[PDB]
Amino acid sequence: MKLVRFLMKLSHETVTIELKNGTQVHGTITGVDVSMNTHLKAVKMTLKNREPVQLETLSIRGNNIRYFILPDSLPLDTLLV
Amino acid sequence: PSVPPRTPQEYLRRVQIEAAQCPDVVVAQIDPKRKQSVNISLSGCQPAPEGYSPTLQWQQQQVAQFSTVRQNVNKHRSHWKSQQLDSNVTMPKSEDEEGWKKFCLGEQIGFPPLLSIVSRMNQATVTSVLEYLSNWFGERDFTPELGRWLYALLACLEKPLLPEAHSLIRQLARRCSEVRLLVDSKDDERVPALNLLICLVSRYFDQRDLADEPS
Amino acid sequence: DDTALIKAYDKAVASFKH
Amino acid sequence: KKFMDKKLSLKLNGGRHVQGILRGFDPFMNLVIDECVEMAGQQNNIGMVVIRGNSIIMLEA
Amino acid sequence: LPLNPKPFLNGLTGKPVMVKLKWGMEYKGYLVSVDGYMNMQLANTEEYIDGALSGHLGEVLIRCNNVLYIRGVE
Amino acid sequence: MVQPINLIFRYLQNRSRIQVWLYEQVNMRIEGCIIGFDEYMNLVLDDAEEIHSKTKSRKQLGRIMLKGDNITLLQSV
Amino acid sequence: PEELQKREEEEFNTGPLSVLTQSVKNNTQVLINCRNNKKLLGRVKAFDAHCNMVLENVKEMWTEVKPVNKDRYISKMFLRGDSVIVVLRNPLIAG
Repeated sequence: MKLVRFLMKLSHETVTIELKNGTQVHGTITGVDVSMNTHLKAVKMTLKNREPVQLETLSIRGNNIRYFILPDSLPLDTLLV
Repeated sequence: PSVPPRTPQEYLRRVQIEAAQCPDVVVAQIDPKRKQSVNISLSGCQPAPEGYSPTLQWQQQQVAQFSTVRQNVNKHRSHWKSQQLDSNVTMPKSEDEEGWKKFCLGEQIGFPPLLSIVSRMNQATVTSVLEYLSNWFGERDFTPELGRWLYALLACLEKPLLPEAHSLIRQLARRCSEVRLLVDSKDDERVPALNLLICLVSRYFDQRDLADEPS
Repeated sequence: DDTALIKAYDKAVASFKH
Repeated sequence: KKFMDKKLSLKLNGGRHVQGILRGFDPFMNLVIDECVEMAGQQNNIGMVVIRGNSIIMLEA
Repeated sequence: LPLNPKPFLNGLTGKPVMVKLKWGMEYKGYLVSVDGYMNMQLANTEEYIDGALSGHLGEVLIRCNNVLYIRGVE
Repeated sequence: MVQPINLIFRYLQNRSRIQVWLYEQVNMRIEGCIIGFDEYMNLVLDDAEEIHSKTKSRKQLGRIMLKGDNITLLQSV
Repeated sequence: PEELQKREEEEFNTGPLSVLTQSVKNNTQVLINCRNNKKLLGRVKAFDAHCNMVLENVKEMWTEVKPVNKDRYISKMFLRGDSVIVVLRNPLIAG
């Protein structure tokens, strides 16, 4: 239950998320629940065959995510405790 | 006890008891082996010849500067969007490799990257064009006219980039590093520009495996 | 300032002194 | 969750729909169907079957 | 005489197995190891996509939930 | 009302042959004789076959364990 | 108790998740086959029993068309177990 515990520490961090459909969603995490559902604000979505999309906020189901790209400055060793 | 179970709850109750009987994880020691398929991976960038690697302080200042450029590009996109030029600027079809190369680079002499022209460029196009220019770059010398186009098209790519875009700009930065080896004075015209593009790709666009780390 | 990219290019190529 | 013995035509995941008569259900929403038929193309018989709680996209009488 | 899933699975260790995944690909190898959740570890691994030996992967972990079925092989 | 786990037990007790309709896959079905299961509904299956739709074909696996999470629909044969 | 969670770590140190704790302990790379249909070469920094992972220095690798090799780089990443297919202990990589 320990990795998701780490995920939930990641508020006010900005990230890019690859969705299962390949969409790249860049945004700043306002919150992550226990099943990886994620809420974001200040969002920029890059999609395969079309122009990008800004949005004030957006929430994504944990189960639509492939992975989170995390800021290079994120201190992993700290946050993994 | 020793008569078959007669409901599923009983059956399962019995499996569970039998589950604890078993060791929860098991490890068979084997004895030997073989060969395994290789996974081909692309090279990083070639380090600069000694003396040609720029300082971190230059690189960061360059990045910082590039960001502002991008702030301003997008900040005024719509003004430049509505202007024109002439029969002159026909922007090739988005998929005319050959005519984009002729458009931007010429043998006429080629149109430079005016905001008036690049602000009309949608994301898939900027991507495509960059590519066209990458290709042309593998098979021709780097001119300063090429530099501007690449820098411009880089100033118009919006984040978050799609993966193919990352792959593309990385290919370009590899190519810059390779050409950089051919050079023989610091005075060479290519040097500042090639270092610049490698920087923006490695530090502005997050590919820091490709960055010139001095020393 | 329709050539303002062109200028920033030139300006950064130029920022190089090593 | 009252529908009982009352014929249903089920939509299942991966684009398949199956019609037959309900005779039971699970807390986990899994269920048993009788005298049921797969609808491809033309169709045919399967009988009494178990079906999983997920899998069902749409359920309609 | 009922053979149940965990004990069956423990029986396959040390031996040739064929694991087939939800998505069509399969893997043959020696079932070195297994755990609570039915994750698996295979050695001398071979990958088969659409019948065709597609590669030799060595030692490989297989996440439980991707497995469709496993079976013994000679 | 017969709860679906009972119907599975019935299949276990009669040692019936059954067919499985897969979750991730629609071009193939698995047929075998059930000889054990567990609470997660993973099944040990004897004399098991891959039944590809259309192509009419059948491949022999022998005795396999089939993971529960793969089950869309259970039927008999 | 909650000291029966010391099973977990003993479980992880042998057993199929050893493939990951190798990499956490010795700073080794692994090669993961991913449902996006690409491969991820990187180093496991943390993981749980569903194969959710934190990774470092990831090369995402794939091909596309005659087919060209493509890649991209990802400093740090949180990868959902569900995206994982197989994981290669000690993969073989070469230019």
